[PDB]
Amino acid sequence: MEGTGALTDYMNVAQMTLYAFWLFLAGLIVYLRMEDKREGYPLQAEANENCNRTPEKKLGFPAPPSPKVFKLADGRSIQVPRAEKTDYELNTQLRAEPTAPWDGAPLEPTGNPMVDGLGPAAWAKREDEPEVTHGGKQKICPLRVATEFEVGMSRDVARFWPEIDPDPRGYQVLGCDGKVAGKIVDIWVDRGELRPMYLEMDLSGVGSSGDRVLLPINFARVGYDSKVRVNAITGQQFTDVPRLREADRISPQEEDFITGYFGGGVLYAVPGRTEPFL
Amino acid sequence: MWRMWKILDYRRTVVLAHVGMAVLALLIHFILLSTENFNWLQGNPY
Amino acid sequence: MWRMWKILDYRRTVVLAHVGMAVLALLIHFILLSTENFNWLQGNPY
Amino acid sequence: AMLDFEKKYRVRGGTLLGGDLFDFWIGPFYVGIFGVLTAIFAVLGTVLIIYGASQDTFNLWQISIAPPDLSYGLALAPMMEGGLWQIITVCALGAFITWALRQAEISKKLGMGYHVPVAFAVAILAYATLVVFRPLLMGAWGHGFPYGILSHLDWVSNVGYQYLHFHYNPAHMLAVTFFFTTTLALALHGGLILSVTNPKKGEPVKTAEHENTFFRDVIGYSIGSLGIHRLGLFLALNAGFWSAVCIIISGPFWTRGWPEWWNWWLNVPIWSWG
Amino acid sequence: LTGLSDEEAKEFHSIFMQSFLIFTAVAVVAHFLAWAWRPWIPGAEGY
Amino acid sequence: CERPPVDTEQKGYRGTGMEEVNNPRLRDDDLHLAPEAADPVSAEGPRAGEIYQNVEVLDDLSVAEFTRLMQSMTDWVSPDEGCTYCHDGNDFASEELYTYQVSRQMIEMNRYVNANWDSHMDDTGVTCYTCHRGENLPEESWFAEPTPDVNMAGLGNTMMQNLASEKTEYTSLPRNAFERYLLGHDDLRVEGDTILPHLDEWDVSLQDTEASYSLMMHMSAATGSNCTTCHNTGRLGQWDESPEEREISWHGIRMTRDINANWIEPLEAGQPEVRLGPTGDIAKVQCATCHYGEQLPLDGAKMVDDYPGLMGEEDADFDFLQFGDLGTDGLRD
Amino acid sequence: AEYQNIFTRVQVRGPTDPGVELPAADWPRTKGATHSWLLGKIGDAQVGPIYLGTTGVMSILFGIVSIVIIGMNMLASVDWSPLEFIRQFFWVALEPPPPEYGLSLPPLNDGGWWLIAGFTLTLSVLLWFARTYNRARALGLGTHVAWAFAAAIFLFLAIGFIWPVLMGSWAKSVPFGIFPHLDWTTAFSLRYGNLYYNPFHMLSIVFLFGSALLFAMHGATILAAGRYNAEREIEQITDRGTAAERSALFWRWTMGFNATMESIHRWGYWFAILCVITGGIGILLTGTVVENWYLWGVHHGIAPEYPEFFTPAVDPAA
Amino acid sequence: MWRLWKLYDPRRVLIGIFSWLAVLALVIHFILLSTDRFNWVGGAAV
Ligand code: BCL
Ligand SMILES: CC[C@H]1c2cc3[nH]c4c(c3C)C(=O)[C@H](C(=O)OC)c4c3nc(cc4[nH]c(cc(n2)[C@@H]1C)c(C(C)=O)c4C)[C@@H](C)[C@@H]3CCC(=O)OC/C=C(/C)CCC[C@H](C)CCC[C@H](C)CCCC(C)C
Ligand SMILES: CC[C@H]1c2cc3[nH]c4c(c3C)C(=O)[C@H](C(=O)OC)c4c3nc(cc4[nH]c(cc(n2)[C@@H]1C)c(C(C)=O)c4C)[C@@H](C)[C@@H]3CCC(=O)OC/C=C(/C)CCC[C@H](C)CCC[C@H](C)CCCC(C)C
Ligand SMILES: COC(C)(C)C/C=C/C(C)=C/C=C/C(C)=C/C=C/C(C)=C/C=C\C=C(C)\C=C\C=C(C)\C=C\C=C(C)\C=C\CC(C)(C)OC
Ligand code: HEC
Ligand SMILES: [Fe+3]
Ligand SMILES: [Mg+2]
Repeated sequence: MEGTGALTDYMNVAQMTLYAFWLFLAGLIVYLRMEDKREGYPLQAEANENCNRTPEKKLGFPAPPSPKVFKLADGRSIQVPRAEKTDYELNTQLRAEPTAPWDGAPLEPTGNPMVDGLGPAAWAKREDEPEVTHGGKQKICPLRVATEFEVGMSRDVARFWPEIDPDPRGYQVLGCDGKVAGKIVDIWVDRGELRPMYLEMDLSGVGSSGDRVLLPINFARVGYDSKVRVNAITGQQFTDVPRLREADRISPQEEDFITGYFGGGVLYAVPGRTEPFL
Repeated sequence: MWRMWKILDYRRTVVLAHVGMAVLALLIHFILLSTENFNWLQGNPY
Repeated sequence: MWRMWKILDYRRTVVLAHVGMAVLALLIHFILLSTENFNWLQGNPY
Repeated sequence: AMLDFEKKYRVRGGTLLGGDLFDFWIGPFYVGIFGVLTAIFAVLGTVLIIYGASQDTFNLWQISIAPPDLSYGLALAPMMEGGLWQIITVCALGAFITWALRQAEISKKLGMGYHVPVAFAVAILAYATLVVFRPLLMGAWGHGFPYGILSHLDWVSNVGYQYLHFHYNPAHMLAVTFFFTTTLALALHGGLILSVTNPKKGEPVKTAEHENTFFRDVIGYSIGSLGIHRLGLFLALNAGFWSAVCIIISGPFWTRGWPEWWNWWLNVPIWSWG
Repeated sequence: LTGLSDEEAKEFHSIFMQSFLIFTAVAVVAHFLAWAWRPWIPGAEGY
Repeated sequence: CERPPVDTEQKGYRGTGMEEVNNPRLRDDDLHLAPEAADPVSAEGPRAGEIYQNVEVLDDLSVAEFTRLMQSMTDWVSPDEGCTYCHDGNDFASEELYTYQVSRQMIEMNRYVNANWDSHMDDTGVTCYTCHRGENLPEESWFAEPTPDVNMAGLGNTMMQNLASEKTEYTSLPRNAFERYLLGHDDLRVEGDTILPHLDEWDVSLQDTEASYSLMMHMSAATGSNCTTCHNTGRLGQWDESPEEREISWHGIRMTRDINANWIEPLEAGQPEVRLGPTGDIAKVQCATCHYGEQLPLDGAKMVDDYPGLMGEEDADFDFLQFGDLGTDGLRD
Repeated sequence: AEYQNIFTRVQVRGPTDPGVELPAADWPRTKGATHSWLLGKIGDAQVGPIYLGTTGVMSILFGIVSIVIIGMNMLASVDWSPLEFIRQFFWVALEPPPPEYGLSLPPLNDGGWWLIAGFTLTLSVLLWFARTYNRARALGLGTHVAWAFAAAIFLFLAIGFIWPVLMGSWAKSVPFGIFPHLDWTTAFSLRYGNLYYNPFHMLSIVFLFGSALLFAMHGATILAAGRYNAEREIEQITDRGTAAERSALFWRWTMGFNATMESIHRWGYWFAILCVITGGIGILLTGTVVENWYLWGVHHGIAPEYPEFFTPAVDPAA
Repeated sequence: MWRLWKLYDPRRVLIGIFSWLAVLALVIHFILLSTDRFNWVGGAAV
């Protein structure tokens, strides 16, 4: 093999350039893998997983990097992984019992998994202070306090063809079994993404007309018949949806509480959802 | 027929008319250039 | 006309002129270089 | 070992089949019934591939499990004349289908939608187009691509040149556009998230208002944090879908040179000009 | 409606039409020079 | 759009992707039907060279065989005109019509390629019907690309490319491939024979690659083939990785070049202006002129063994390597 | 029957957003911003405003000149016929200089217009890189988007400028046309022996296919976890919610390993730019240090060998 | 026509007018370059 690019009897420039990239790619994969381990590491190796019968921390390969510091706009510095989120996860006592004593066995919830926070009903530990926008306004807020927002992107579409630009205020909320839980009384909007995040609804169908509860927009099927259908939970289960600490504000922790509860209905809303087809 | 401006937005209609007539005027002048008998710059016999 | 600067922003107009003339000066010099009669580096007979 | 927040999620249920019998984890992997099936299919296919390597060559690039001849039609071939390829093909289809079904069980157990298994089904559809649908329409399993790192590149080359210029394939043009657009969208989305959460050193982490402002400043439109993930999935899935279309119409629905397909455009009465 | 008043709009229009007129006057001379160099309207026999 | 069923034939090893896919509904089934040969005419008596006056090519035929060839040639190139297409009135021995002078050259060419180009046509040969198919002009000829003078300071110079043309099979590839390789003898090879570059030994441009690509597009569609029938496109320049059709088509390029340069072009001066092309040239032979989209012209019907007189003598100076490949002895001026 | 998070059902329209305020040295944004119902179904409905700065305006001017030069040469190539321009729209191009001119300046109608169009287009993308760079800095963001764009420019400059200069001729560069530049792409592979055998072309495809794979995975994961507000990825990075946990757990339980909400964007970022970086490098290698990629593949033992199926052709001129 | 400047921002009109003039003049000069008769840098005889 002769000609330009030859390095030896067998090696050439295009071959060595390729091995230079293999070295760079291997280093990059190590870097990317280390970036993957900034949340959830080191791994908690529970007692049943080891012959020594004692909980251990596992790093894995590559080992997790040094903690990352995020500067926040309000004037705080948060170190990732967060101490209090890990501390909460390794201190809470789950209301669930593993089906078998060996490691890898699934947990069987003891109480009500939807309110206890198991599996799809689980919530993360988040800050209890409601988020704010860059300007300084409340980030997620109902339309009553955020009067600059109107429902419907186009007035003409919402007026003449309201089916494809709906205004779900005043609609009825139906559970997964058709139970009429209540009626939407407000829409919560995110001032940062300009989207409806939740549908506030009274519990008149299953509780009082003055009890307010939040239905996440991604758990709600807003139909063309002035109905909102919630396949996640039963109409009666709306009564246990977590309530807001303040009637006009919602915190990141509260958002996880509410979305966790509705997500719990994927497996636990009705008997048989947790069972296989055959 | 001055009532047309109660229906069509005059400010947008005027801008769209100029852009639209710009495209058309270029289009027609270009069509004439492509022809043998009306390419004035080429000056073919008529 | 001095009143042009109460309609057009002088700060932006100066920048637009400079970047605008940069494009035009580069284009014209390149066109002349891409001709036989005016490529001063090639030095073809005139 | 488990992630420090993983414990509260490892619950029972959400399976499609198998139920409590296979509902457990081995290390980080969820098993399920389809995990046993996908492991059986994967090992069986890989070991059969390695056996096919043993009969030809162990060079990693030169290993090739070739489909049977077109003369065999849709019949199952002898093992060393394309039958091994046919067995591995059904194993690979079984492995891929059980993989997506396993993701459905994991999606249900976590309360997530079935977007990931459905998006992967588009990839399975493209693969099934290559080895089942197109071979079926043309009438022989030999039209499938060989199972080899370098041999299947020669298959793509020759099949593309069977139509003398595969760049002129209209569905291929659309599919490539989606492929190029999705990596442009990925670079933009990946960069934008990193730019916000890793700003110039010293500055605080920016908000979603900065994200919208940045792309409206650059190109005048911002699709939003929800729109970009819809757009990314849309572009990637259309890239997968139109890839299947471009290859399915190459031979069953078009036997001539792909540039000749554009003769309809050249004969439109509006702009014939002759 | 823009901020400009009737006096402001009338003053802009007067200067605009003058400025447009001077622009067209220069182009008219440029076309006279171009015509003196090589005319662009062929006869029946072409050029 | 097309639809199944489609006819498939494997051209390479299984899994290489080398196959031919054909649509049976596209075949004309009549353009490729060879005419029924005339009955075997008795060969006896004096030769047509002495009985007839102005006979130069068909001297060794008998009178009965001469008449049989004339009737067959009439039904091959001009069945709707008859004898008066090449012969004026009651003066059959008059060489005045241009079609007569062209057809005399055509007979010599037909005899020449039938005898010397077995490296491409093997035992099939050709016939007046092979190109003409019962028409005065073959429907698959080509004219040289116009060479419009350029401004060199203007705009829009298409350097023989960037226009959808039927010559390039509706690509933007160079439209002058026929002139370069089927009338000229430009090198078709684009790939280097070495692993590493030798720019002073092999620096073929991408314009020449597209010109070669343009000719290959024609060679595929003109014969009903594709890249795979003559190539393993994964290893394109390897002859041992290519089917024998590549070797046969190699001689087809040189045979087509031989026909145009030596037999067709010398007929340009006598051709009428109505027959000439935009540049002023005579219509030239391409691959489709004999194949008409089929790998075997006229379904491979060997109908030149029934017609002695269309077979010449094997030229002793024929090499098939003297048409631009290491030599230009077989090409004219 | 569940909300699939494919189209936004309920929309809310506030006042049009002027944007985050810039330092008092940037040009004012445009004052035209509207809301589109159709674009609100997919994502953010607001169209505009757009920033026009020094580099932004200059990039448009260079880009317009490039497009005018290309368009006028295309229109002149079809004899100024708009009808033939539409008919030949995919086939027309601005052709590069022929090989005889090498790297010198060719006449206008013999590749000169191509070189001017290529020069101004290069200037416009370079200025657009600076425009993207400055917009990120003006808002106090990282310059990841600009450097991802710079990686794209590298392939753009490698294909069209760097590699032709290394080859010593502008003729090897790519014409400004739709089907003609596809012809260049194919002729490139034909000329240098099946670019499938270029290892960096293989790698560039790995990251191209891996980018579509990653965005399919990530886009579906975020949409599947949209019930838990996963699309709010900044909040999920600084304050890990259950959406980030479920997304990470979904892939960990599937394939044994997982990223974070922040780290998946690093994976997608690097896959996108490696596709274009390796592609540029592979284009630089061919013709310069490798003549025939198939013969190079045979030399390194990667080309498969097939058993006999036909009678091999023999070169008559060999 | 003086009311036209109350309708549209005069700054935006001038930018639109000037941008059109620059584009159109660039196109017209290029058309002349394409012709043999009016290509001044080509130095073509009549
Ligand atoms: C027969 C054809 C050959 C082939 C010949 C080539 C050639 C030649 C090249 C590739 C290249 C690539 N090939 Mg290939 N390729 C083949 C078969 C394939 C197959 C397949 C399944 O068969 C696939 C998936 C690919 C995929 C790829 C990519 C990995 C790579 C292109 C990356 C890219 O995104 O560029 C697209 C992105 C850019 C070009 C950068 C864009 C950025 C710039 C700045 C955009 C500016 C926009 C501008 C301002 C817009 C206005 C301009 C005016 C309007 C004019 N090839 C076969 C073997 N391929 C490229 C490569 O990287 O090689 C290694 C390349 O040069
Ligand atoms: C359709 C849009 C894009 C897409 C989407 C997509 N891919 C996906 C998903 C999605 C949404 C997943 O959820 C799933 C996943 O889990 O990814 C991590 C996956 C996935 N996409 C993968 C690969 C992949 N995707 C590709 C493409 C694409 N994927 C598209 C561009 C390609 C290409 C273009 O080549 C590849 C190689 C895997 C990493 C993973 C699914 C893995 C899987 O099912 O593994 C099962 C277990 C095995 C070990 C497989 C064994 C199979 C056989 C028994 C043996 C091998 C047979 C095979 C035919 C050999 C072929 C070899 C030669 C071709 C060299
Ligand atoms: C990681 C590699 C991938 C990638 C990445 C990438 N591309 C990028 C970026 C990134 C990260 C940007 O930030 C940048 C961008 O702006 O993205 C939105 C861009 C970009 N990638 C683009 C294209 C592009 N990217 C491609 C590919 C890829 N991009 C890769 C797959 C391709 C392909 C496949 O060929 C193309 C064509 C652009 C859309 C943009 C860069 C924009 C640019 O350079 O702008 C200047 C260039 C010009 C030609 C100027 C045009 C000017 C207009 C014609 C003016 C119009 C007239 C008038 C002003 C309008 C108003 C009319 C009046 C009448 C009112
Ligand atoms: C008539 O038309 C009007 C005016 C009405 C408007 C219409 C415009 C139209 C229709 C435009 C159409 C444009 C199209 C279809 C363009 C297609 C473009 C494509 C597909 C391009 C694809 C690839 C092209 C590439 C990659 C080109 C790369 C070229 C490069 C990188 C050139 C670099 C050149 C340089 C840097 C020059 C340097 C000059 C120096 C000084 C260095 O030389 C000495
Ligand atoms: C292909 C290789 C051919 C064979 C074999 C024969 N002919 Fe031909 N012929 C061929 C071409 C390409 C042309 C030119 C077509 C055009 O458009 O100009 C011709 C022309 C003639 C003509 C003249 C027709 C005319 O101008 O009116 C005649 C009379 C003719 N050919 C007769 C002819 C005969 C008798 C043949 C058999 C012996 C014959 N041709 C063979 C291509 C080919
Ligand atoms: Fe994301
Ligand atoms: Mg070309």
